Amino acid sequence: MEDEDVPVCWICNEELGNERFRACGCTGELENVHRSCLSTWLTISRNTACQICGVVYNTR
Ligand SMILES: [Zn+2]
Ligand SMILES: [Zn+2]
Repeated sequence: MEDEDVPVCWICNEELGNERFRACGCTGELENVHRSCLSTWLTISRNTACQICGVVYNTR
């Protein structure tokens, strides 16, 4: 039960607790990120997949 604690979106630095958004499978903050600012961020920064592990954001 180590999943406890609330993760924070590495983009806007805000706790999400469990925003269901498969955008990457890293081992740090990236593992948890709001699909709101991430999906839109990569769109503004022009990105389709995490440049840390090579996983696509896959946003709705
Ligand atoms: Zn990643
Ligand atoms: Zn966020």
